[PDB]
This record gives sequence, structure tokens and C-alpha cells, in this order.
Amino acid sequence: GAMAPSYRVKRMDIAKNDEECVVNAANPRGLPGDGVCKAVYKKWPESFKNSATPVGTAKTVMCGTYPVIHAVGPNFSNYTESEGDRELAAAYREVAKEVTRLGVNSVAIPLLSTGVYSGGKDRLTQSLNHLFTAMDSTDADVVIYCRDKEWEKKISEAIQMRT
Ligand SMILES: O=C1NCCN[C@@H]1CC1CCCCC1
Ligand SMILES: [Cl-]
Ligand SMILES: [Cl-]
Repeated sequence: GAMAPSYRVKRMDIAKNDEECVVNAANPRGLPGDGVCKAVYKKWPESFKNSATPVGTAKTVMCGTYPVIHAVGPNFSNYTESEGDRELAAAYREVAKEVTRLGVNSVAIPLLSTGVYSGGKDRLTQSLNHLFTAMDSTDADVVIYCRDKEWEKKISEAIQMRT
């Protein structure tokens, strides 16, 4: 565990993370994909061997000894708000199980079901609150990665608000 488990946010490419493992915002088919998933495929392509997994699940594949946790959030273009909300919560619960099982002291994580799976809606608060619900009972240092300047400020505010 971390000596004083924390949450932090950085605005940069998650492929450059300084953590003991990474969460990929994966598609269900283990394809290279776009955005975070494409950055992850360029950096850790070996981790896409048998990485396909259903929506609302996470599947870890090692790139050497570096664990890549493929977490499949719902595409809100296809899911109802209700059913998508349930699957997004579930994906983060499976991430917390994997982080625990791996025994890492730190994890780099993106906000799932944002970007091209958002169905054109701002889901910062929805996705971040499901991340906290899952990760708050773990003792890993969590480092959230984002690309937008305004999102960085809002995520940082939400972290600082809880203290
Ligand atoms: O998921 C995102 N991350 C950074 C901001 N851009 C998208 C969400 C936007 C979709 C279109 C309408 C406005 C919100
Ligand atoms: Cl960068
Ligand atoms: Cl972002």
C-alpha cells in the first residue's frame, strides 16, 4: 500500500505516466482504437494479446512486468442513461479489484466513458464520482490523467473538496 494513499490529477499523455500500472480506456474487442486507447497501443502493444473483454469489465495483460488493466466503459451512444450509468460504475469496481490483486502501490487512470464514448455529453462528474466510489477503499496512490485545461481544474477542485 501507499504510506498515505492520495488522489492527484495531471494534464498529459497517460503513456508517459510515473505509476506502477496503467488503466486503458479500452474497447470490448481489444482493438487499437482512438484517443487514450491508441496512445496505450503505441506504448504497450504487447498488452493487447487477448485483451478483448465485455462492457463493464476489466482484463489485465502484462507488457513485460508492467500491468495494463483494460477497462471497458459503455458507449453512451448505444446504452440508455440508466444502463450506461450501471456499466460505468461496474467497470471502475473491476478496476479496483485488479489494482488490489496486482499489489501495486500506484495506478494511472483516465476518466472512462468520456471522449468518444460520452454520447456527446459532459460526464466529468459522473465518471469521476464512480472512480472515487470504487477506488476509495483501495490503498494505491491514484493519478488521474486528462488532456483538457478546464477538466484539470475541475478534477483538482473535486479532489481538494474532500480534503
Ligand atoms: O469527454 C470529454 N472530455 C473533454 C471535453 N470534451 C468531452 C465532452 C464534451 C462532449 C461534447 C459536448 C461537451 C462535452
Ligand atoms: Cl504530453
Ligand atoms: Cl480531458
